[PDB]
Amino acid sequence: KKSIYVAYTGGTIGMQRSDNGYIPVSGHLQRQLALMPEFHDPEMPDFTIHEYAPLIDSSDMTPEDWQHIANDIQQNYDLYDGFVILHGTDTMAFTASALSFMLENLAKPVIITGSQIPLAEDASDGQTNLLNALYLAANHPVNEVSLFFNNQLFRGNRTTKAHADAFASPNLSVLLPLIVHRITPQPIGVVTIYPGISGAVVRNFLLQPVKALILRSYGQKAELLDELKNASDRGIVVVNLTQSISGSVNMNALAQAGVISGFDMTVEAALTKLHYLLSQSLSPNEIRQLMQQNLRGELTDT
Amino acid sequence: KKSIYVAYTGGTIGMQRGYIPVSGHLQRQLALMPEFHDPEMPDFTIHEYAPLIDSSDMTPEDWQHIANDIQQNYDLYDGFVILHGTDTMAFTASALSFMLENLAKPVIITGSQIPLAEDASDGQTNLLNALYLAANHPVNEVSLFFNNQLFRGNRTTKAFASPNLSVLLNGPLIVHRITPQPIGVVTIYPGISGAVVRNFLLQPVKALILRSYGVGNAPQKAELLDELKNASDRGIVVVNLTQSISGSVNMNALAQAGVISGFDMTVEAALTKLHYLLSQSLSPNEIRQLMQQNLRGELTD
Ligand SMILES: [Ca+2]
Ligand SMILES: [Ca+2]
Repeated sequence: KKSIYVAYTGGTIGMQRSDNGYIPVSGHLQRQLALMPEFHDPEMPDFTIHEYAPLIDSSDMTPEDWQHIANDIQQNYDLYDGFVILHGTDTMAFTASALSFMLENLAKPVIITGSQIPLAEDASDGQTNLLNALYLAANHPVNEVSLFFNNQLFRGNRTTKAHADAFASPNLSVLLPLIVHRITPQPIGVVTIYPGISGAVVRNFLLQPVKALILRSYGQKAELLDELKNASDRGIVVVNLTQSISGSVNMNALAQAGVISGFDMTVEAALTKLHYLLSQSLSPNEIRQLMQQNLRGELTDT
Repeated sequence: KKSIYVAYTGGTIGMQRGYIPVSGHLQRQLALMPEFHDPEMPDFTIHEYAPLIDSSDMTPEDWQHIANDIQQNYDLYDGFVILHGTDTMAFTASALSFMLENLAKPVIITGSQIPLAEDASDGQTNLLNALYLAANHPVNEVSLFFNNQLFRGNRTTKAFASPNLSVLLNGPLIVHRITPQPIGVVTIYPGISGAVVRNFLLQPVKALILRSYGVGNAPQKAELLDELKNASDRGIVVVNLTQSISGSVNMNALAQAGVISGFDMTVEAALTKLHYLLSQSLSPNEIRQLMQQNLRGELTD
């Protein structure tokens, strides 16, 4: 019989309504699930919940949090058949992409999910999200980092926020020895190019401490290309995402200024992948070459 | 019979195969295509810009050139179709919406990936529909026509969608100026440093569009809020667009750092609207108030 580890890392799913808003209550999630027979059906896997203290606030969390989640998966990896990571919904897709890069040789399912409402409340998708995540982690395993929301299973490093209040992978079809790499915060600019953006503005985006820049550009101004080439000549890694809802960069003026294509990668995959590559002992050229390679299913280059 | 002005400002639709511009090519081809002369279709006049504008190398001065050309012809035609390169069409469509106050004739922006000549071109269909709609199914607004749909110009986002409005299908025209403006458009991500956000806000930045998490969430991260508050203290307008494909900002630590909501505006609408309001000699507070008002159909309050 399958057994699933559930990491309650943070998010509203396990919290309680007060008048001053949602508040954390130690062990509340498991006490509420003990009252919910759907979770104890003989078709369902066994599962255990561990709670992080303090809970990670997903709107104010760092790459050190990604590391702590990955270390927790690694510690439990051999004891369970699969892993569900409960998380705040607003940066869930960043956590999912980061974990995809950090967990090399992953051969068990890892499903990130959460809910905006405490899971006992009428309007909460908490119960349905956790039930499906548990069931999918046990029985229909894709040995990857996946994300479960709005009733679908997405590939983790292909999901992007898709409504304000909330997930899509616009560039991939929905799905339905463990090595952990180190990751640390990195100074990365993610900027949107628009008509007439000035040299002075772009120059400022490239000041220290920036080590890399993600450009979201259109589906050749001398002063823009000059600043980008100068940045690449001092080792700044510049990645172009043809920032539209869906589709790919096909790179060339940008190429000649040292910009590399991010192909159809989401902002979440590019940002987490640069954190991953900059945190290893790689040179700018090695990072440029690896950013363009499909490392974990995040990008299509034929 | 309605008369439609067609400004071929640029884009592949009027070129030859790769793709080279050929003076008069579009008009010679359209005179040969009988569907353009059916009795349901308007009369039309083509003006080819010389030189053509490259849509990937445009500035707000190009927006103003197109607005001036509409203004110059306004009283001579019943409607306007603007042919444009597809990659910044939605920026031009939004910018014109703010510049053309009390517009009482249709303006439809369109274009195509492939020359209108070629068998596999949506050129023909895009221009047939634009001409027919400009004449016959007039909304007096700046609209954009692509992928067989008519969008509100300041609600379309990149190959076009208006994710926050359904597809469409007192004065004379008063024309306002838009000039280039130093605007930062940046995406917050987990752990983004104070030092990187400080850089986005250095002189000469006059306004910042913040693309942040969910229904307006940005970290309670002190170092981010400090930089955003310092920008508000200097009269830098910071506008929060809540990162998802679709839906609205609902504001609050960001409000306390002086950030205002951009509600459900597209990045194109917010960026062109800041260009517009910074060009009109208004104070930071008047720009914060007008950013949040629905001026031209761009936002749901
Ligand atoms: Ca002209
Ligand atoms: Ca005033």
